[PDB]
Amino acid sequence: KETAAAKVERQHLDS
Amino acid sequence: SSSNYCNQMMKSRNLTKDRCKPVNTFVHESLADVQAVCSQKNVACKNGQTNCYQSYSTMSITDCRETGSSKYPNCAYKTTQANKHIIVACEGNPYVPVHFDASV
Repeated sequence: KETAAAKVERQHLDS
Repeated sequence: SSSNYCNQMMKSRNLTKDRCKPVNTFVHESLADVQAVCSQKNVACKNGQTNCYQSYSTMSITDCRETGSSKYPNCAYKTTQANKHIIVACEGNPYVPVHFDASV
């Protein structure tokens, strides 16, 4: 499903 | 939920669609520049682990915090903009960020 790295991007990154 | 950046982004990113998350931080930098932090300043994590790294420079961040009256399904957030160093926990290969330990 969603990896920890992908979860971090979805929840905290807004480039 | 109001119309401020936090209320909207928390919703769009699937953070408050089925609950109200108390706090969350959004980093306004390129994905690659954040991943580069994993090879920057090594520091201890809050839990005592040593797989944390602090960014050499401050980064543009937006802090989102639930107001005192916020209650599901109507989550409400206070938006605070700032520039500060971020500390992320890294793992795997490639060695990338998997947790946001804090912002200084």
